[PDB]
Amino acid sequence: MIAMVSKQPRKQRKARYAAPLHIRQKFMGARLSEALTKEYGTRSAAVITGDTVKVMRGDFKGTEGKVQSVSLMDGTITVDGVISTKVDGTEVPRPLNPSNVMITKLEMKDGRRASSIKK
Amino acid sequence: MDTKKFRGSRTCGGGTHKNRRGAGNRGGRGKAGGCKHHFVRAMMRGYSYGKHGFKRPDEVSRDVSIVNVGELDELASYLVEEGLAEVKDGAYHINLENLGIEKVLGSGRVTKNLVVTSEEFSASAREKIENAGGSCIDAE
Amino acid sequence: ATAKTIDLTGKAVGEVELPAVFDADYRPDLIKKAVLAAQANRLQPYGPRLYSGMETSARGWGSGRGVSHVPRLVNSSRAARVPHAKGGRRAHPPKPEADRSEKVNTKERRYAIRSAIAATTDPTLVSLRGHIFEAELPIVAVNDLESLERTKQVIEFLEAAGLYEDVLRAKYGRHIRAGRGKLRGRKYKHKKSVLIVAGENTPILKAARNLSGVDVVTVDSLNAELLAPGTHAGRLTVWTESAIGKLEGAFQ
Amino acid sequence: MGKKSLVKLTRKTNPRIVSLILTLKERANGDSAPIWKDIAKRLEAPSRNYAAVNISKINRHTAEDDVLLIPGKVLGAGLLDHPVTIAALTFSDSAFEKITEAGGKCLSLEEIMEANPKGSGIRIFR
RNA sequence: UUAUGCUAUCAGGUGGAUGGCUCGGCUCAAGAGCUUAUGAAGGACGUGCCAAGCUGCGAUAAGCCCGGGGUAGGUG
RNA sequence: GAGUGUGACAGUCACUUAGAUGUACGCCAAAAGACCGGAACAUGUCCCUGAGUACCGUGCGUUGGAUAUCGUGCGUGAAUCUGGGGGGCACCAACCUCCAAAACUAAAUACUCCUUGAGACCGAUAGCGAAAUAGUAGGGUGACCGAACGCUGAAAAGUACCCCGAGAAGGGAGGUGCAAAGUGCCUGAAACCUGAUAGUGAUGGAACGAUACGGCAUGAAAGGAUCUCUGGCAUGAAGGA
RNA sequence: GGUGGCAAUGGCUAACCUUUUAUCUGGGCAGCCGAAGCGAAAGCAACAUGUGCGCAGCCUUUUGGCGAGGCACGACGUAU
Repeated sequence: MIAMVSKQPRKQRKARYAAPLHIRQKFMGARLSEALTKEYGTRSAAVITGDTVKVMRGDFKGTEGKVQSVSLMDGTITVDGVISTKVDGTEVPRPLNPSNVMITKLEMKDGRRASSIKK
Repeated sequence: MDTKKFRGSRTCGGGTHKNRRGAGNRGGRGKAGGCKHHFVRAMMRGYSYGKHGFKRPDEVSRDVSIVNVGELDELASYLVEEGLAEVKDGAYHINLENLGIEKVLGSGRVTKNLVVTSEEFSASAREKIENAGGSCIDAE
Repeated sequence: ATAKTIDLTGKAVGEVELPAVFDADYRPDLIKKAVLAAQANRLQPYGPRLYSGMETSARGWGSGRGVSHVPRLVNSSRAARVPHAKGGRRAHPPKPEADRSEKVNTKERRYAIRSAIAATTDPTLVSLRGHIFEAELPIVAVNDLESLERTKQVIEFLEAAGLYEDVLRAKYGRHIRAGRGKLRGRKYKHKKSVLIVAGENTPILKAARNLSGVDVVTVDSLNAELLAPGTHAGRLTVWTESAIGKLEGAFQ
Repeated sequence: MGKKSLVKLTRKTNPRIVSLILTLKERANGDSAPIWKDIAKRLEAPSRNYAAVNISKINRHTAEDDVLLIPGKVLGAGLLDHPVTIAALTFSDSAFEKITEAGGKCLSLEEIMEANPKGSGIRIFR
């Protein structure tokens, strides 16, 4: 969150860079699918490790997979199937920005998830 | 000065670079030297040595606001139309207290019946007003 | 002399006699003075700190060492405090105590404002100043424009009046500028499109606010820089009935 | 209109003044009337020395139905007993009121040029 | 095959200018404005699994407890 | 439709924004109650109303304060409503004005450690000394003086395996990546240094060039195509065999 | 100085208020300058043109006339 109090690039980027962890949680937001947005009443939600998302920008547009990992400090997610093959030949996962993906299936093992997404 | 036009001139209009150093290139600071080497400059600029006369206290000394009879005559109709004067059967009745003038002076012409009340009048103003058909009134 | 008045659908539904503010001669020099004065009064003090480059105790070595006579650090040969030394003070920097405010007499400022208002009526000046429109100037709108509360309503009015093309050109000609302004926060170079003038504070001020290039103000908040952006007169303006009525002695 | 005249014109900032200078020189050409070129040179002269003529000078030096050309502003100090037509660059409000009440006309240089292009009978006041 | 050299360009090294970017600085405006013997500010020393500096902390030592917001990651 | 992030320029991808919500402890706070109490006049051989104080002499500082600022060292030193002080030298008189020598008292005002905002400000030799493991490294016994150093890439995908090499150096080969950009890694100028190419060169004279004419090299783009070369013809100023 | 606003019925506001975040709009006549000078002061206090020449411009018989501004007098206020 950064209000129109400060329209200065220095203050916006400082706020993003020194955002606390509870604010970096909100940086993991991604667009919900049409069904999910209709059945939740919100347009976006935070990507969580486990739920299925479709990558819609980058080299891996259209791939659906489960979030393997989430780094809040990096602001990145790790999705099943989104990998870079390294000079060894072994496959490392390529971190993605959550704004480049779209949630298609939500993980609902946590009862707090509904109010987490909205309200 | 125009710094841009002197970009590239070196001395920047000062002549030799030994000019434009300090107060030595002006002969001292401020209006100094008015007795020795800036004597003629002090004559020209009015900074000559000497005292003259005496001052009276501001609490007793007063200047009087003035107005000439010519001015009164040729803007009397404006005064009546604006409210500071009135026409009583042909005579312009003017009171200087609400105008802010305490002495009427006698410069100009008086062409109309003018009844002027003031704290003081010049003699020529007196005769001009009385020959114009008007009158002069003293402020008690 | 007289201007037709257009309803929200854009059709002339009456006449209004323009006040004497509209037959004022064209004074680009005074418009330039007014705009420059407003910009200068908006300007903001700045400058280096008090002793920047100067909080050293450096003193010169003197002659007899093969080095310049500049002040040096007391325990090194590094030069200090002089405007041609690295880390030295700026010679003749901006001063925060400098006064950049400009004065323009009220009479000539109002004369310039009236000149700009009259320039808003000439089609040639407005089109030469960059605006794209197909209406007949000046554009006076009935007061019901002031009561509409949504951007969609404003869009409907502008399309019915043949003014939305200038809003669109402003929107698509908004462009990221070149240079340090981007870092300082002036990322975009914005165009000016339409000046709506209302009789008083009404919903239209908020409804037309978000339109690209559009300014919506009241007669009280009307000034030279609004009527002549960049010191250039010929601004495309929508007057309301209340605004025309209130402009009777606005600057006379 | 050589380099000096063009320097003066470019120096002037009032478009009304510029157009007046150009049209005055054009009319001095076409009509063969040196009055317009003289007025043009007076307007090309520095603006700090424009005519500021009071009503008193006009009243002193004018007669009934006198045609006056003031290369500058008319001010309103003094009285005007007789009606006189005055073409000036500008007028004070009091000057306008006084001339109108006295019965003269307060016209502009363009209007006087359109009224009589030859300038016959017009007398210049500074 | 004229060496040692000279002049110009080109390739490369060194170097870190230029350009672009910048979480920093500076100035102005609006707020807000005391604290410590119930031991302050400041300093020393210690404190991390691998930890030397800074930062935080004080032998309960990059930390412990309670309430609220936040919710799936965290371990400056 | 302020802006910032997101693999290149985003109102509609994300955070936001406009606008609404909520908020513990606190802070202000109206209705309504409890309490000491306030204000006029008449009468007057009545009582009280600030002491080393006010004033003054002299010395000094300070002040625009001038014989007429304020301070205080020494000396001196009153009066009590029928009274006392002031009205820019002193005194006399008239008139006007006040009541000191005891005490408190919000607001309007100053400032910027700190919070927020903004900026015709600087953009890494600039801007704070410090874009900081910066009052640090370092210097001085000390008071104190005081630096330099930003940037890989979209993602480490931070080069597998092989050969040489004493090698956990390095090189070669081979890969990754749109691009090596290969870790003090964006761009990568000049000085300086290494090599190549063009010209010249061991009989040669020096402000390192300008101009004209030649040799050699180059002359792809951005320069010319009645343009370049070589001639003829017509007209040809000054001049003129 | 160049360019402008207004103009003897003159010009401009300062602080400050109005900001709805420094702009801006509308107020704000306190004050300053101009409007009468001379004189140390007390004090007193002047031409709304009496005359001549004359540029531009206009008229004209091309020689003259009128002639703003300008120039030269005359007159007057005050100090000596």
